[PDB]
Amino acid sequence: KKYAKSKYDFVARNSSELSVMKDDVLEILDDRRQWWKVRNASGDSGFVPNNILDIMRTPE
Amino acid sequence: KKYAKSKYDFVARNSSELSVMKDDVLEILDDRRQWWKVRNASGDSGFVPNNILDIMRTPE
Repeated sequence: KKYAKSKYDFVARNSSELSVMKDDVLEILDDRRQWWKVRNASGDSGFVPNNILDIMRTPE
Repeated sequence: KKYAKSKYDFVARNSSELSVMKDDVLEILDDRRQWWKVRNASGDSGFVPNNILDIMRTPE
């Protein structure tokens, strides 16, 4: 299993965020995958893997 | 304001995840989220920003 040690304190915001403490020892789930906090058209925010998307841009 | 389109679908297993449909346009909260799914020494599970998380590893 994976293990990371919190360097600082982290106050969760939403029920999907885990509030940790400095020196807290966490277990990395989902093979260290990387997620992003997103907001859908509906409004509800959430967590989605960054793996699944392609960025968008508008040349002004 | 950041935006990205979902290349694929993503079914959220639990409740701490955001389900997304193919070709779904999502807004990017912060741009460098890069969140991991971690687990508490209490059993709790959620999302935490990796920049404050130090990977534990065997010495050398």
